[PDB]
Amino acid sequence: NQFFLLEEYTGSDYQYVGKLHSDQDRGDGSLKYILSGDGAGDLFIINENTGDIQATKRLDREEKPVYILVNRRTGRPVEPESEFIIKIHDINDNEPIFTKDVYTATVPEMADVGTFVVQVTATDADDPTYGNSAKVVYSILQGQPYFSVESETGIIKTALLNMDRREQYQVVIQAKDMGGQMGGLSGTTTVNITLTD
Amino acid sequence: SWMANQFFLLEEYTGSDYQYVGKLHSDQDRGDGSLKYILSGDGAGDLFIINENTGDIQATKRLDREEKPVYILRAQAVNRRTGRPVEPESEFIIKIHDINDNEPIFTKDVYTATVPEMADVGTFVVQVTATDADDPTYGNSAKVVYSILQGQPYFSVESETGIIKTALLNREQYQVVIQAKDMGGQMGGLSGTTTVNITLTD
Ligand SMILES: [Ca+2]
Ligand SMILES: [Ca+2]
Ligand SMILES: [Ca+2]
Ligand SMILES: [Ca+2]
Ligand SMILES: [Ca+2]
Ligand SMILES: [Ca+2]
Repeated sequence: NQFFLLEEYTGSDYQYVGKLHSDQDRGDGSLKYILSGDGAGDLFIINENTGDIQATKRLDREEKPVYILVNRRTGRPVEPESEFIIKIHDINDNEPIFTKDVYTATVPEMADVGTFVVQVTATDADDPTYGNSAKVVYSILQGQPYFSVESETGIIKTALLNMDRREQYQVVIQAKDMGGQMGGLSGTTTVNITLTD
Repeated sequence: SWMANQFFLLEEYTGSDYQYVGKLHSDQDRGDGSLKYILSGDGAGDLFIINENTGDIQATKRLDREEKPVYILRAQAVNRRTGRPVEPESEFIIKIHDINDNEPIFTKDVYTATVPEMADVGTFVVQVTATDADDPTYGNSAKVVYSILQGQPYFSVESETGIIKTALLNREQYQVVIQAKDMGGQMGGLSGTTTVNITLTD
């Protein structure tokens, strides 16, 4: 089977992970299931009779993504040393974060349109491999008209022909989750551009 | 016996691929081809597609939890050769996982309210309320945070309850706009506003 479990559970009762149902299981009370791992007794808790496993705390995926997982009368082991995947599933709950709070850049005065100024980057602590939670899109908030930024790549280019020293510009770039669709989390950075003479 | 796997998918999937939902499976299966899995119920056959050989369920459409949060389907497992069940036909649930795609909406659009003129600081005026269609079970996509956008020095709002209070110690009408926003303490998310009129008694 597969044992996922949604992160950041906000409620007050235990979280059902799933049950270990052996093909060796007879049907009656012939067997009992045993815990195997770190947290397996307080964090994860097992129903001895059935193999039902439940979690006991609210879990943050970003803090730990993955977890490592006999007869009632005799105790004779009919199963091998167990190990399953308890991978905490992902929700979008981390803001995109730029790699630098202030990017300092310069661009030649007599510059053609599309002239590279500086490239900005935002990491995203969420799962880039499930949903759009970490698909970040870059947009310009201040400095607009004079400069452009590539939605996907975060490359800032000059977007104006007639540009001579106003020597200085302050550009604000937004990064946003969910391929930029409304509802996504966002971060900003400021870019100080001086025109080189 | 049916293996008690879970069945889910994210809402509002923006990819031309079909989403994997889960695997129906039983003890009696032998990785053999001897079993035929059958899927019936609301959606089966067009909304939800099953591999009869492995028991893999896929979803075809982009779904919306706020429209419909859980689906009840029926699972069967029959012998190919004999045509007989190896498992009893059972209902099972497909859960639709949430994305933050609903704004907090205030109960009223205009909250007309009143409070005495000579009132002390922190005198309760009115409690505004916003609700959020998203899922309160996981994260903050549906936990709203109240904040004041207009009505400064004059008035205050309680962050988690939406109670408006007098913020002064010393005009008759006051236009106060309260904002509600999910994903508190985080930039982004979704927000809603409301106008609250305050007239002082004289
Ligand atoms: Ca988290
Ligand atoms: Ca994110
Ligand atoms: Ca996360
Ligand atoms: Ca929705
Ligand atoms: Ca939603
Ligand atoms: Ca929401």
